[PDB]
Amino acid sequence: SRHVVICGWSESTLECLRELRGSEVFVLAEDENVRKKVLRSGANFVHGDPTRVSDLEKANVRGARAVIVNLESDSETIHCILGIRKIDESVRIIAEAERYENIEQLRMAGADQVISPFVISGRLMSRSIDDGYEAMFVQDVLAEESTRRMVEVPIPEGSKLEGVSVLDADIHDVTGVIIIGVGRGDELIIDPPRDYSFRAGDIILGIGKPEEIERLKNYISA
Amino acid sequence: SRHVVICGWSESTLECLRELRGSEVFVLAEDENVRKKVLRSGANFVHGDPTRVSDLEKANVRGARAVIVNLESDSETIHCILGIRKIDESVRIIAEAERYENIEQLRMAGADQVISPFVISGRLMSRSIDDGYEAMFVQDVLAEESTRRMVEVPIPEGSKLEGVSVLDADIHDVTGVIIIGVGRGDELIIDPPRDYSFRAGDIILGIGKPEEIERLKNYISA
Amino acid sequence: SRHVVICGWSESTLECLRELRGSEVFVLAEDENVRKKVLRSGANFVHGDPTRVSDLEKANVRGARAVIVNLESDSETIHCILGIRKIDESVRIIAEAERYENIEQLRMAGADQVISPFVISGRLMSRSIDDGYEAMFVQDVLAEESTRRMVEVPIPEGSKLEGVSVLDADIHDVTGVIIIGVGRGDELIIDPPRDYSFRAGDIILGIGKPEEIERLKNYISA
Amino acid sequence: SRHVVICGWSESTLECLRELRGSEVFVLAEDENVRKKVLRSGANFVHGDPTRVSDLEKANVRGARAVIVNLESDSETIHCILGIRKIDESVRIIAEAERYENIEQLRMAGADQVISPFVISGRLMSRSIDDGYEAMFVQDVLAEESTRRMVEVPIPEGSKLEGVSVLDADIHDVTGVIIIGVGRGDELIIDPPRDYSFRAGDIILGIGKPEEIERLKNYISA
Amino acid sequence: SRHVVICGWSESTLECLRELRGSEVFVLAEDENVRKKVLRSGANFVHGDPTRVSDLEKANVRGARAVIVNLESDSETIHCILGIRKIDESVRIIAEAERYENIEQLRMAGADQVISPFVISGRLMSRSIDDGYEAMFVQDVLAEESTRRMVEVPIPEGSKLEGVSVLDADIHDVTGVIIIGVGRGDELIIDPPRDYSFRAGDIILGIGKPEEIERLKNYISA
Amino acid sequence: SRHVVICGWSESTLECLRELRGSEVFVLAEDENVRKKVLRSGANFVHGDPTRVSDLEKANVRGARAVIVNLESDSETIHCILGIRKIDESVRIIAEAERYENIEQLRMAGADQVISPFVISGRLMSRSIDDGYEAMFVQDVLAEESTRRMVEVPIPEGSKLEGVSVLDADIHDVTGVIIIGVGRGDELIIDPPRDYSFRAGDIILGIGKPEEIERLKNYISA
Amino acid sequence: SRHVVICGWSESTLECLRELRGSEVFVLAEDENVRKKVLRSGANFVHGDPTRVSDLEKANVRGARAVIVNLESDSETIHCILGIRKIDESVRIIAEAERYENIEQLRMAGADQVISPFVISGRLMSRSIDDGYEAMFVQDVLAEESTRRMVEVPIPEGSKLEGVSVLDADIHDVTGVIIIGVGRGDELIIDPPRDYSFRAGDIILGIGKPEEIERLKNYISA
Amino acid sequence: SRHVVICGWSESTLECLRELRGSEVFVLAEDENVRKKVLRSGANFVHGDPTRVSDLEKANVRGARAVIVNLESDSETIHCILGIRKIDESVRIIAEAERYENIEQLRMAGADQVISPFVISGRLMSRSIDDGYEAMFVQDVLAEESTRRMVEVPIPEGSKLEGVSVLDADIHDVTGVIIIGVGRGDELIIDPPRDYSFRAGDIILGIGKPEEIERLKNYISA
Repeated sequence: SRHVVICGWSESTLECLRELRGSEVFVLAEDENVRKKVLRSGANFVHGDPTRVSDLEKANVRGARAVIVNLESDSETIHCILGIRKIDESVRIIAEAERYENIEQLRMAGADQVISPFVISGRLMSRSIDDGYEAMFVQDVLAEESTRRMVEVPIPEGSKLEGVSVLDADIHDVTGVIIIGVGRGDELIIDPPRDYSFRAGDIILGIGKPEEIERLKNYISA
Repeated sequence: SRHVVICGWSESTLECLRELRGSEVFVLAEDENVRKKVLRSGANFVHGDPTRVSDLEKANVRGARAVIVNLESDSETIHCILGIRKIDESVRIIAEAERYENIEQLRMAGADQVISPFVISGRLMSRSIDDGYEAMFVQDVLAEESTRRMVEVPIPEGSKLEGVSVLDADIHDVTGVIIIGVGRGDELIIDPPRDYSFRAGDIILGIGKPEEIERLKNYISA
Repeated sequence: SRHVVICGWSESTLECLRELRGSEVFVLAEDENVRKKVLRSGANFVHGDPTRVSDLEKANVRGARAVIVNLESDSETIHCILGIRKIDESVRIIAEAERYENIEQLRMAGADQVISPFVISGRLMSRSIDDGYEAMFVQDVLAEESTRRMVEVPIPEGSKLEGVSVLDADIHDVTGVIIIGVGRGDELIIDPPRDYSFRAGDIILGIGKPEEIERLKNYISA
Repeated sequence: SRHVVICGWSESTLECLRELRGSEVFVLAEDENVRKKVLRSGANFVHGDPTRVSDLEKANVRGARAVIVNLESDSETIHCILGIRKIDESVRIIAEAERYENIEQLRMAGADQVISPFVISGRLMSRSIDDGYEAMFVQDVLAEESTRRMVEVPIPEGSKLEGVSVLDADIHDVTGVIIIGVGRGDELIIDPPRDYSFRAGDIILGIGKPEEIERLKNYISA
Repeated sequence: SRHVVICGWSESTLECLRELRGSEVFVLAEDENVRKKVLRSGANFVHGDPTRVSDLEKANVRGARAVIVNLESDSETIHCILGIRKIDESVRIIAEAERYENIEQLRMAGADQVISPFVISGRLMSRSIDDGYEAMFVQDVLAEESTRRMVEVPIPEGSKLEGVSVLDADIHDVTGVIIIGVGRGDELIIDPPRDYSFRAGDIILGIGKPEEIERLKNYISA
Repeated sequence: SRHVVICGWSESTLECLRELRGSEVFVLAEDENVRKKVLRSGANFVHGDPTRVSDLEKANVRGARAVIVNLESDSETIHCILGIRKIDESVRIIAEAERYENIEQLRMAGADQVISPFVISGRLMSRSIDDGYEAMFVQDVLAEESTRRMVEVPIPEGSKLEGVSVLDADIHDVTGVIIIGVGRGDELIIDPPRDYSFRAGDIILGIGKPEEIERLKNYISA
Repeated sequence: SRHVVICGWSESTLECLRELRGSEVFVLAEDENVRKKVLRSGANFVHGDPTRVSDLEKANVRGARAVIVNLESDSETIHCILGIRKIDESVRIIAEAERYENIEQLRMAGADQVISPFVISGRLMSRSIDDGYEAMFVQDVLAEESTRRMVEVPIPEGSKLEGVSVLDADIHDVTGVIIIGVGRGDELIIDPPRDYSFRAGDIILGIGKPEEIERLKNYISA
Repeated sequence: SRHVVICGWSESTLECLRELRGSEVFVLAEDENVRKKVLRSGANFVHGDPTRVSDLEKANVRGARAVIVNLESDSETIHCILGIRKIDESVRIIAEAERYENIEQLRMAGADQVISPFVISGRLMSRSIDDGYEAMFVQDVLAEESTRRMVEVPIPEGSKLEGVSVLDADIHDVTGVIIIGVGRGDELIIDPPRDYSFRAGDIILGIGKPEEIERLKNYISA
């Protein structure tokens, strides 16, 4: 079915729910004081040790749409992932890493996608000591979306750009949206060549103003 | 004004310490156990309460190059920042936010740069449930830097691009680097207008491969 | 629109509850142990995080008669105040400060009235090493009310003192009550000049025996 | 010998020390963690149990100028006082109470002055739900001294007012200071009658501005 | 009525219940984990702070047959007693002291009877280092009653010994029971003179075998 | 064999230390914080686990004069005793019991003398609900020694009572001291038979006033 | 009379529960958190103190089939065993020891079978520094049973091997199973002499593949 | 270089050290409290986080003879192992597992030998509910060695049994030792066939008495 399991619970998992559908969601956590918070956010709760194979099963890891792992240490996170893989070799796994050196480990454990927020943060700290416009960008487009947002956008099964090359698409100058890359199953091509051409299903990874995104959305189908 | 003060301690601030000279660095924290780790990474350690004005003072917040604030809760981060502002009204302050709602408040308290690692981490989760091209872009360029990298590159007091427009300079088509924004004295102009004109001192924010970046360094110099 | 919200729970807020109706009081606190204490004091209890905006919203901060903030540290107190302001710019906020240096900060955050019991206590301690008449005054009119009280008394919509000079009114002679100040429109003129003229809505701040206070209430009326 | 012993440690006693000498003060507390705080404030530390009679002896309670008692509970405070009286029946004891019901008890145990910060606080909170002119006066006279200040001023061995009645002295009109009482050896007479005549070593308790207070001192001189 | 209140809870209060009637008994304690234990032992439980006057009232201290105090520190025990006295000047109070130096304190607080088990123990330890028959006696007559017990026995309103002197009673040699003392309201006379004479109501404090106690019981009435 | 080992620490063992030379004394305990108190009372402190044979060994349990065992639970007391018996089969062991049911077990583990302070304390409570003559006897002679006292008095290698019977010696009627028992080599004969005959070395256990005891010392000597 | 009692809860006792019926198992533990873990393993839960005799009584220790004792320290384990013996002299006790030195002590207390997993583990660790065939044998027949198992197999009331010599029986040749020992009446003869004769009720202790074990069961029968 | 690193500390690793040298052993643990224990056992202590790659480096994992991993959770153990393999891909790693499901996982992470004390334990508990001959054998051969012992014995560079079949060697009848397998470089052949012929450096795994073992060594010599 369409359900999602979340292991552990923190401010990032709380944020993750703002964007998700509560019925859909099962939070698996060791500590009970988390139950009220999880329920208030409109998700289901499961009391269990998320490093225990039988408890991961209990929380419906098997048919799940995706599993999100964020435990209190990299040690527990890895271990959770090892567990999940024993239950389902092919379920999509998203996992938060703490220490840079364990990004690798989570990936050889089974994480399909890793996130290192404490490493991004730690580096934006050092680059920003004198000014750091990089930090401004991250904060104002990834975090707050105060003027511009980054977006994944599908070329529909309609047309307009079907078969058309990026050079002939001239998206930046037609839309106002910068293209960062094109996603086609399992690989993101960043800065795609003039000659690379589009098909229905491809995801465009862009940056633009809300009105610019509306132009882009319009100019891809019909 | 060459020393940097860090308030509190975590993997963020550890990563922070990695890429800047730990000899200019003073870490101020309540917890004794943190001392060992801090000295081990080549910084000095001041034992004190970062919410206490007299403790901020004694840790040389005064004419410091920058103060990095990352405490165990937003409450204490905010308080700490208010404390630093009574000591020095103009010192550069960088600060980590946990909760979205408290970004605004760190800013109002007097933070020059806010970082939101959990807000970012949480968006990337819910965005990554099926695809997560956005997430792999962020992982691979802001965290791991496996192929491409994000750079703030200064236009040197030297020559080539002074006066020349973003349209005329054609930076991407010349150099390979996708240009995301130009930064000038506190502001970042993202996707600048064609007729924008480069001045010396400007910071170019862009994404490229290390040798694409190299070509950009040259192109832009005297 | 007359319910009161109290954030946090201490002997202070217990005492505050003596003089309040109790059914119309809502105490918001993180710690579940507070529930029985609150219910025994005859007030209502909301379990939530008073630093979290949405929890403040749910405790009915908006358009409450007043909010009393007394958290476990000044950091949390300040933070809670910032939260309340976000929900309601105008609601009356009364707040307890621990450290002298945070008195100003609570005000900047938005507190309409700050109270510094430990600063008061500490000054009385140093001043009382040898004799401390000052201490026993405070103790016996602000705390125990053993013989005298301090009161705020409004000049009724009625008359008698309308237009009348403070010299001409002879309030201390007629009434026994030492006038300390007159308050109007949130300015407290302490020890007003002889020529200061009374009007309706003015609040007399005085010290008196309970009989002297009856007396002040008849003198001021009709 | 005029050294001062303080039992326990808190923002209260921190503020106390502000006005005291420091090289003359001995803080007695059970917690080793308090030591750094007490030294950083210019006082001497004694590691002991302030409820233990022999530890109290070790802290030189015997000949002391005064002992200030402020422990973590009324229980402990009461106990510590009982301890002191067993060692010295006539040493000056100043002690902070938390709960109201225990004021009498600190007294019975032997406290010469009791102080109720939380009771004062809770009072001012509930009285401030609308206007708070009272609270305003307290903050700005006992705590902040932003405008006026309280004062004890002895009637010197000397002259001017010896045998002069309060009516004749006319202190408010000469000085601008509001008399609130006369301390007459353990006695505080509040709002003294007009035919009360000042004698040797009476202590006047007043409220006034810095220059009003300076004027009082001259007017009462030799 | 006939109810008894117990403050605090320990192995000695558990033992005390072996001999008491459960309905009769109210245990007042701060900590909930004690509730199941108290209920299992057949007593009633009250959740409350036994140093709080209002909670002592809540637990029915007022009309109680007796109140037994055994808190975790002498500080809390004394304080409890001070509280109880404010509620009922004449209720019988039995209290456990920890430190020898506080035996006095509990008594001037209001305890009608004090028990110092840690002092008795500590001394029997030192006296028993080489042999200590004293310890054997305490342990085998006060604790285990393995062969002999110590007993309080009332001379009934019957007769036999009514008016008779202890010399003429020859109790030791008639009964086998050693007399340690005679209790008559408020005072125990130890080693009563040959001439002292008996009346109905007097309690005999003895030591004997079960059969010896039976002879004594017999030989006092009818 | 002149040193004494104490296992664990409490007010019991503090009282114990009071009346014997702290220079012969080694205290063994898990808790670091206990060190300060122990040195302060003139004993040495060994930091170790009293349930661990190698730790008992290293604390000189071997040929010690006696070992006093008072640990935080009966479980550990019992274990500790078993541990000491593997090291020395015949060293004198004195031990504190908390629970009645565990007296038997400390004994079976190998304790020469058991002490039950809570069992005793608990009996005295329920016995003291109305009268408590028993309790005041125990308080006043085993704890406080306000008038009478309990004494173990040795019959010296000297003279007077050798061979003489308890009937002939008439100790009480001669001396004032109530005689409770005679102790001979591991046993205590309480209320000995008339024809019992005193031998040198016997210990008389009795209750008297200090000068009644003095008369007994003389009467019994050479 | 076939219920089993388990004192304490650990991965050990979880594992033990695999091979037991579960409905007939009662786990006694102090910590309420254990309840959910037990109920998930399909066993019943009693909340009590397994060191307290009356709690053991209430968990039905008396006449249970066996009691398994696995507490958090050897002290508690020993103590619990002593408790059980007091209730039932004959019930089978199986116990887990942590420290080598306590193996003997658990037996003295009354354990019918002791198990030392950490002693076993520690020996295998030191012995395995270089190659450890011994380790992989243990791992693969005592733990994982990946290829072979160890079994106890009874000589049926039937016959075939009745009276037959172990040399004459050729068990290893016929059956594939290495015989290690024969047990009768709680003596285990390991590696019996050639001339040792089998009888009914004897238990063969062997190592074999599951097919070799089927084989042993037919050979031994009929 | 043949120093041994141990990660973590417990009764396991204490027993390990029993048979190891000690001046060659380095224990790596996070807890400062472990230091005293590790020194009192003749080993060296390193204060570090055994899950931190750089701390592992600091402990000289690089060239080590072997590393023993035994942390407080399987999570940590797995993580520590992943750490070691990143530093050294071929160093001998021996690791203790708690839960069964994690045996494979320690292996996948890189453990050369895994040990399951709790799984072994739980097995022997449930199999011992009636007879426990199995458990008896384990205790008295792997732990206590009260009677027999296990052994690995290499077939020396020398002679006697080179190319000799197990049938011809007839080891049980010559020696009295039960052969259980032959180790042949990473291979453990259990119950080897009769026409298996011993070659160079094979390791025989057997059970026997001290003198049976001594006989095996002679019989297999040069």
